[PDB]
Amino acid sequence: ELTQDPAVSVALGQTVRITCQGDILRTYYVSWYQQKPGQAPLLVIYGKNNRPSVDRFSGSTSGDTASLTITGAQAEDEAEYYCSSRDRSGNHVLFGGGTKLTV
Amino acid sequence: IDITKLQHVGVLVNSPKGMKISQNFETRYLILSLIPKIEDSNSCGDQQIKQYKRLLDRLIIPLYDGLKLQKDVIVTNALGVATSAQITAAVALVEAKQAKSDIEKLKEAIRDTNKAVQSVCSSVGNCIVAIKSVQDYVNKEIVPSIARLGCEAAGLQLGIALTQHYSELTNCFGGIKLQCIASLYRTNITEIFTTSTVDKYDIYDLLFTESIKVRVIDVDLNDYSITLQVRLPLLTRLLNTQIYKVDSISYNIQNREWYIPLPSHIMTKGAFLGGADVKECIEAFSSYICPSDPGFVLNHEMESCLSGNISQCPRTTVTSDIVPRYAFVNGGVVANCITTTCTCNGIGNRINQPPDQGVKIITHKECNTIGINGMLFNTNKEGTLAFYTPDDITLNNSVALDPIDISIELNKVKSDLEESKE
Amino acid sequence: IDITKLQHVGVLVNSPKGMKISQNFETRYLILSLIPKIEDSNSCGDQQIKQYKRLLDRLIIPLYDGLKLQKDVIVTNALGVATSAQITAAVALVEAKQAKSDIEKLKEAIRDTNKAVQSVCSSVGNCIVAIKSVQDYVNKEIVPSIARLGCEAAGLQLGIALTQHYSELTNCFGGIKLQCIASLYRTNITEIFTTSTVDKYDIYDLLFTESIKVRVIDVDLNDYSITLQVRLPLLTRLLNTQIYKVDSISYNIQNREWYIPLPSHIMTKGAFLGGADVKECIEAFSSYICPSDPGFVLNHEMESCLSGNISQCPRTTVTSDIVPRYAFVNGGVVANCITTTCTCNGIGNRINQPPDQGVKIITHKECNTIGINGMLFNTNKEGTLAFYTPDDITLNNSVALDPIDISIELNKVKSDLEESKE
Amino acid sequence: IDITKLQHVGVLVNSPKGMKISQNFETRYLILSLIPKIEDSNSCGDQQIKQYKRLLDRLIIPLYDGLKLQKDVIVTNALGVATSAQITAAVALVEAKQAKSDIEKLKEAIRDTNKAVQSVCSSVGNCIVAIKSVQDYVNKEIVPSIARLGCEAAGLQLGIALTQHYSELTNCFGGIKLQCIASLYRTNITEIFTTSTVDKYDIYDLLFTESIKVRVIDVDLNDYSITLQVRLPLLTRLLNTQIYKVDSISYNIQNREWYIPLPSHIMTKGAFLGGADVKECIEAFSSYICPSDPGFVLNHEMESCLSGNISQCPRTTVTSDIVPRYAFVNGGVVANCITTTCTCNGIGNRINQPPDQGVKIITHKECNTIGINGMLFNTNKEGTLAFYTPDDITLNNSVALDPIDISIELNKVKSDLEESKE
Amino acid sequence: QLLESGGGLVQPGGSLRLSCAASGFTFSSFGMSWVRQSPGKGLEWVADISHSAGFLNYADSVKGRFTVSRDNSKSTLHLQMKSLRAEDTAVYYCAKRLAGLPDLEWLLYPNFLDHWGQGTLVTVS
Ligand SMILES: *[C@@H]1O[C@H](CO)[C@@H](O)[C@H](O)[C@H]1NC(C)=O
Ligand SMILES: *[C@@H]1O[C@H](CO)[C@@H](O)[C@H](O)[C@H]1NC(C)=O
Ligand SMILES: *[C@@H]1O[C@H](CO)[C@@H](O)[C@H](O)[C@H]1NC(C)=O
Ligand SMILES: *[C@@H]1O[C@H](CO)[C@@H](O)[C@H](O)[C@H]1NC(C)=O
Ligand SMILES: *[C@@H]1O[C@H](CO)[C@@H](O)[C@H](O)[C@H]1NC(C)=O
Ligand SMILES: *[C@@H]1O[C@H](CO)[C@@H](O)[C@H](O)[C@H]1NC(C)=O
Ligand SMILES: *[C@@H]1O[C@H](CO)[C@@H](O)[C@H](O)[C@H]1NC(C)=O
Ligand SMILES: *[C@@H]1O[C@H](CO)[C@@H](O)[C@H](O)[C@H]1NC(C)=O
Ligand SMILES: *[C@@H]1O[C@H](CO)[C@@H](O)[C@H](O)[C@H]1NC(C)=O
Repeated sequence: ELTQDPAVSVALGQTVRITCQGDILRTYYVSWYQQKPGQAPLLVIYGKNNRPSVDRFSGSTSGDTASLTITGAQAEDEAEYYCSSRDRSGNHVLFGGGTKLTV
Repeated sequence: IDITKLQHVGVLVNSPKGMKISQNFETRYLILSLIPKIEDSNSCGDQQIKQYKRLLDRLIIPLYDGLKLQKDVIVTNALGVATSAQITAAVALVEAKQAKSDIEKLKEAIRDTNKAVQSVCSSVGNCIVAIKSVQDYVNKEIVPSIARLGCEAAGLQLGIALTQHYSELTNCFGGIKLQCIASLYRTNITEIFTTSTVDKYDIYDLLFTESIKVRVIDVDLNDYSITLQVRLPLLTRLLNTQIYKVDSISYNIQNREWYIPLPSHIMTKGAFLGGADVKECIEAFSSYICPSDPGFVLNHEMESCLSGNISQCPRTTVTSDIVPRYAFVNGGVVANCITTTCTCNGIGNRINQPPDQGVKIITHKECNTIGINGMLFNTNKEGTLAFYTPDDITLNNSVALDPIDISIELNKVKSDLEESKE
Repeated sequence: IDITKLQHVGVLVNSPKGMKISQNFETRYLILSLIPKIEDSNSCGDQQIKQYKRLLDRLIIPLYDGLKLQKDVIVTNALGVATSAQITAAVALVEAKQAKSDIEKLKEAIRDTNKAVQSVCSSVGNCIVAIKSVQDYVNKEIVPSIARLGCEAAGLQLGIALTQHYSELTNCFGGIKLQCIASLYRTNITEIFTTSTVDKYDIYDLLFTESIKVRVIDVDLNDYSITLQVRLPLLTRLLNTQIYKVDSISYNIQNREWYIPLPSHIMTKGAFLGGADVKECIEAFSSYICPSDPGFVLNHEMESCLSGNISQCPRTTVTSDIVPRYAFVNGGVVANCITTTCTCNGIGNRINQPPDQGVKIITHKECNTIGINGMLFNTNKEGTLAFYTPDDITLNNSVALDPIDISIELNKVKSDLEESKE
Repeated sequence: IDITKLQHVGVLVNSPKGMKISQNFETRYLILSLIPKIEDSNSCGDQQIKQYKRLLDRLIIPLYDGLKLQKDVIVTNALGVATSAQITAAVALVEAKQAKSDIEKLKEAIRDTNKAVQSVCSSVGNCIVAIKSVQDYVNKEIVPSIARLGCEAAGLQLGIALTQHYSELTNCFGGIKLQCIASLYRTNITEIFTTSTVDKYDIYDLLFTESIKVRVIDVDLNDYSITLQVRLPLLTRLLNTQIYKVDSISYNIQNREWYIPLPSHIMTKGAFLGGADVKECIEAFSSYICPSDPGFVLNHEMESCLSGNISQCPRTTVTSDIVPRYAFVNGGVVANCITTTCTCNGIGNRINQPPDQGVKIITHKECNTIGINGMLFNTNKEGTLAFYTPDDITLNNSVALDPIDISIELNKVKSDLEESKE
Repeated sequence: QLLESGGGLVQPGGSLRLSCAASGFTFSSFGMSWVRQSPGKGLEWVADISHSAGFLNYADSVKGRFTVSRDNSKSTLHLQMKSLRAEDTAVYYCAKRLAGLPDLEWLLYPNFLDHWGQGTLVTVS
């Protein structure tokens, strides 16, 4: 399955990048997920586009890796990121370990 | 290719042009749904017009089942025998199964839609496309249907529509070329099947893709649907590939008509000089769009003839006026003035041609007015090199294209051979 | 040509027929206005009559504009090459220059003319005739629809009329033959060309003219008109030229089947003994009609066989089922009685055939009842029999129409020759 | 035929199949009536439909009925000239005379009533069936005369249908093949002639009889009826007959690609080892169905090649990619590995043939997983067995299929022999 | 769009039936999906449903031990639980795929889960 950084922390501002790599994403879009601990996850980036509710961050897909780039730090972003993709065959979905983030 | 010193023999090289090849394909998957969707009550004639369609596809579900040779139970890791014309044919069909779980997922959705063309897809480049049956006109007849007030007397317009569509079908389905599929829906391949480098198309590129062979890979009776795996091309401008069309005229020898039997086209590709069979390629303004590399090597004679040394060319004997006797080489005119009258300037000034010369080049403005067995013209330039008269071109290789003459001649060659040994 | 004494080998010449050639074509001009006309009020079907015509028009004008690469830049009275066939069909394109006045003058009048066919001629030859497509049927649709059209009994009625029309229009406008040009409008050639040129052809003659080719010379995108330069024929009976159909039967040598490979037809023209072609030609009750002079020279051995000396015919091995092995000459029966059962005056009374001889002729009521392979027939009374020259024919020109056979043969002719030098 | 030891030269005999011929023919009389039947009111003035056939059948009566050769006026206990093929055809016409009286008996009854198909029979081997043009479609649209409350839009619906049907008629009437007679009426051949000689037909067998030519014997312009003498075959299974499909592979020599030019199919009848044809035949699951015996004798070289004597086989140079160069014979791939990239168990393990051997035999006992110029395949277990160590296999039989090349080569042969005695 | 019903308390080897109702949501027109989240781990994949009941895709421990049922009539999504053991103690979210009939462009992607319901509790003792 696809993997990513276990966790990362920054100060209260500047910008933040979250990585993602695996045997997938070479020919498949990415769906980055955040959930505030204790709440249901939310979608931020489906395909290359962005959800309107999110502007603030759009991410960047690469040849073999994915990367979601976010800027600033507020009462948001104190939660991990799940990097997900469609299965290689088209049946399942794959989820990586949450990259815990603190401002 | 040597164009000069070649007009004097009757070989008239024509129109240097480029070359393009479809060396690799970007496959897609067309999914035709042969039933339209109606968005108001019912159309009482749907069942009957449905029944007409039942005659066609019911033939196709066993047209595939019981026809597959099962050449690949091995999956691209009792076959009996199968050739490369099928290897590539079904290995590309092996990829259908991996997309079968994907194509079926759309087939569950397009069934309930009311849209003509949908280009839903998974990978970044590849995209499956769904085409309904007559949904284009259905939206243009259900909208008037509010004025006609009925499942019929309204659906009658639908009733004639699908029957006409059925009349359109069974024509190319009775190896289908892409033109037919576009013909049913009045659409065109640049509107639905163009992405990334497969999007920018010329007008000649458009027809070549329509001329490719489309394969049927699945028919579902319940959905009345057909799955088509097309192979959209990527045409690279192959370098140093010039395709010169070649024509021949009646090079005279002692009042008898002979001509040099070159093929339909000739190419120069580095050292490669052999001809071509361009019966399949779509001709462009300045290039040829070929699926494969049609080049086949010529003889040594017909390849030494086209690099000059015209003292090697084959010399057929004319039978029936299929080969011309006069043609417009550049601004000037080249003709076999012994058999056809050239006359130069004066209409009555019939110019003599020596019996040992095949065709007389009329250019360099010696005849500013030229009448070929009548008519009148005016030469311009570049048809010759200062009225270029070559040496006595003695042609040696006289060849006959009928098997009877070849057989008869060797019979004499066989007969005297027996006499020769004593 | 001697039909008699030719049947003793199998070269079995059929009945003579006449010859006709269209030497001097005379040209006429057509104007196909691919649009109907509504007499009084703007209907609700004319909105779509143009839209479905979008596809056909713009696949014509760029294909035509690119088509007419100028081959006669220099006027009558930078070319590359144009063969005699090209320029001969290119000068005919020039003739539109002088007629454009009436071409435009009439087309201006046809802009609103409510007539299916209109003809105005500055000269009866090189005249102009215009056709307004289904406008004749539009004159039939308006009659009832003037009272109950309701946009349904006329709009859909006219819509389906042109939709079916547009379907057929796309078929024969996709170099056209006159049949489509005539059939698509449900009129024959005699009506569209009412002059003193078509009222002279035989009933079996005007069928040939409908097979002639038709060019296109002008297309406009305003009225969608298409201009057609037809080359109507003026056929001459020629003279001393008759077409013999020729058939062969299984000349049997030593129990093996052989036959003489004659062409499908033979013509005699003074000293022009033979060779013929009919695939282009049409045939009347007693005459063939050809655009060209199809006669082509035969081989000297091939021609000498038809000239009377029979011992030099070509002899071909029969493969299978391509040689009749028995045929009915005038008032008689000629057959290979070894291969097929010949019974005389009774099923059980079989005819014996000398193995050395070829086919055996039964005529002059030698057998008042003759049974081919057990099927009794009665010999007629006018038949001609000729048993003279029972001398064994001894054909020696043995030919094979398969290039593999020839190639293998000369390998033996080579392998037995290389050591002959030593 | 031996399949093993023949794969060493790239000849891949397919699976054996049976040979069924149509040795005996039934006989039936289709009596088509191209005019539907309406209850009353002229189908709301549809008689205009009747005019369309007048453009079609009126030319038929002089096309066939007006002019025959009348080859059988002699008793069937000048004639002109006809071959056996015409005679066999002529005999069938005489058979119609015996059953002629029955034809008008049904023709007397078909003119009335409204049932689409009628069948009466006089002898156990000769029944007659009557088919109306579009009567079945008419049988359902008669209710719309009152159900839709209008003769119009029903007669108009009838008119376009016959217009479509007339267009359907004109396709293959513009010889006749029964699929027309089926598809024009869109019907079932099993629903026709209702005979024990047609019920026991396999789908492949039933598909073959759809291809046999249908004849025309009579036309009745008064009733627009066409009487077709349709022939049904009795498909006996000719025993001791094996049909193989044969392919060729690039047996390379010194990096030059040659191949062995076998026919499309090969047959074996006891000792008769000639080729075959399928263009007129039909492919079944386990047999071949043909209306004749396509077997034709091959050359001695090409017959001794397939009997295990493999040194003498024709050996032609390859031109263009028409030879697969690799194929799946049995389970283990055989190919020309110095033209296609051969591998075992991985991309990096390329296979190199010796500079003398041609194609290479690859088996699951030697190569478990094999990829060819890309791709990858595991070798399924099957009958192909090892290299088997054939000795150096020299081929002595260069064969060129260019008439020009044959003519060019013997000119040198003639040149050699002219000086051989000086 | 809101989608959750909740309710579950079981014993190892027992059975349960989770459910979720997509109020204010075109249930029939849009696909469905479930996702499992272990209390000490991240999310993971369990089972998929199409807009109609035609295709059921499961990855329950990468095998078949659960059945998830779609019902367009009442617009509820039901998952059948049975034989829980040592691998199912987690929380469950009812999820709805972004794509659907009006916008099928993303139908081929089953991981574009637009909106997720509140987590439900299951326990393996
Ligand atoms: C294809 O059809 C579309 C439909 O409007 C049209 O806009 C486009 O120009 C067409 N392209 C070609 C190459 O004909
Ligand atoms: C004529 O020139 C060609 C160039 O390819 C050469 O191959 C040929 O041998 C020359 N003439 C002869 C017959 O030597
Ligand atoms: C061709 O023929 C001429 C005379 O007929 C001769 O001089 C010449 O050498 C021949 N060409 C070749 C290549 O032998
Ligand atoms: C052409 O058709 C008309 C009817 O429109 C008819 O009177 C005329 O005889 C026909 N001519 C030929 C040659 O068929
Ligand atoms: C054919 O026959 C004539 C007369 O019998 C004979 O003079 C002639 O030489 C023969 N043909 C040829 C080509 O020799
Ligand atoms: C034909 O060949 C035979 C021998 O088979 C011989 O007797 C006869 O003289 C030959 N005739 C001719 C014209 O070659
Ligand atoms: C035609 O015959 C019947 C109609 O009675 C139809 O069901 C059948 O499928 C058709 N023929 C074959 C060979 O299936
Ligand atoms: C057949 O094989 C034998 C020995 O195997 C060989 O001598 C002969 O040349 C081959 N061909 C023929 C036609 O005998
Ligand atoms: C075939 O050719 C080779 C060498 O070219 C020769 O050794 C062999 O004897 C030939 N075979 C026959 C049957 O003549």
